[PDB]
Amino acid sequence: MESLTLQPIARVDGTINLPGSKSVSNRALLLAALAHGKTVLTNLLDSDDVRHMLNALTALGVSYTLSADRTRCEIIGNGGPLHAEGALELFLGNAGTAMRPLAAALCLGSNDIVLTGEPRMKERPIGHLVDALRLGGAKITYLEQENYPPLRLQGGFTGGNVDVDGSVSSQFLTALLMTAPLAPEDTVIRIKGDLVSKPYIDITLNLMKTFGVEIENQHYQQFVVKGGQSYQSPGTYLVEGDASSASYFLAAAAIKGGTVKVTGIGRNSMQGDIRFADVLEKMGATICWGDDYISCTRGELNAIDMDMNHIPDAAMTIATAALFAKGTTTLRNIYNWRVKETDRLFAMATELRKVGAEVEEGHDYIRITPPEKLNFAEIATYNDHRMAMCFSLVALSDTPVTILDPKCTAKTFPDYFEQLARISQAA
Ligand SMILES: C[C@@](O[C@@H]1CC(C(=O)O)=C[C@@H](OP(=O)(O)O)[C@H]1O)(C(=O)O)P(=O)(O)O
Repeated sequence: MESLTLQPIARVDGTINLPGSKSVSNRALLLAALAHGKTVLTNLLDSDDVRHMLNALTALGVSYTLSADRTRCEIIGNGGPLHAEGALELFLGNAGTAMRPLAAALCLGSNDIVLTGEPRMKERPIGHLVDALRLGGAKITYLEQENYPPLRLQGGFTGGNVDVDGSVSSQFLTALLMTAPLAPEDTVIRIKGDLVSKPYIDITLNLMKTFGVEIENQHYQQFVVKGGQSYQSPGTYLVEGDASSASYFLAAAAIKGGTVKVTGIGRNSMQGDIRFADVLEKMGATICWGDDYISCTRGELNAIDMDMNHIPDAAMTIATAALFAKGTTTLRNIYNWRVKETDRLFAMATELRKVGAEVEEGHDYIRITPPEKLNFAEIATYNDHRMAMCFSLVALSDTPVTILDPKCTAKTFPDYFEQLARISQAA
């Protein structure tokens, strides 16, 4: 069991050029692969999740080249649905943005492909997506547990009236939206009830439009898609910096700055996590917005009680930042924290208590009362990149913290600790 011990950080200040957005990167790679023409992506993220997508595209026959730092990618579009037979197995690690979108996209036409991944991926739900794809004609078989990967996809999605449950993951609707335009028949996607993580749907629609496709969004309750479309290369495309990755550094300044500026995202960003900055501001930090940067300057830090459904991932950063706030913080409407890399409500509560906090683990919320002073703990990270990055903030105090399996940050941010060190100052 590898580990990293962070010594106390007296102050943070500086500028971080953000790694590319994982959400945008994997969507752009899949659309570029399906599109006609050559797409040149820049500021692409090099992380495990993107590498698994690139490996899947390679296995499917897509041609592409990567620059030395793997942030520039020239993709030769396939000019239509991707194909493979012989129950070709695509190993997708822990990448939800590869598993959910490919589960739908590979249902176009005929195919015989198996999607699988790390053990935890076999415990992340996908039944709502499979249910929807089958209504549209796809043949899908669960090879292990019903409602979870691995899946054997044998094609057949032609379109039509499709209902989809949007209460557990926005990724199921995202997958359907990207796939439907290429189906031969028109599709009407009806959302059964609630829709969580709504901002991610906006990311998907923004990407689809860049690649030449638009659909009719009826107040997010129903989406009308015309079939027989084709994605088209947008030429050169700049991937936004990752707003979720940015949360750690902006939070660090709110706790111990100084001023930390993150570049690559700004007021015009399509990512919902830029709204994390609004939460820091509500807590007492100062935020500055630019066209290509967001910065945070230390002010004060007061507890908040907020519904965080719109920023589920960045919300985790508020849970550890809460250790430094005055009062009890409550984060609500975050049930799906339980069905991701790990059950994050259980993990976050468990690890927060280890450093001294009093924590109520609610079914779909978490209440955190900070201790007068933090204590040392060896933090378990549950194979979850965000647990490692969130708990790195514990070192913005008088106590060191040891993070187990620090390399798990590579899912989305291989250079995380070097970047945190870059803004860490002794004086
Ligand atoms: C969980 C994850 O990030 C997810 C990425 C994502 C997207 O569409 O890009 C939407 C959200 O899932 P949901 O709330 O709609 O289910 C994020 O939490 C991560 O980075 O941990 P993953 O990409 O593994 O699903």
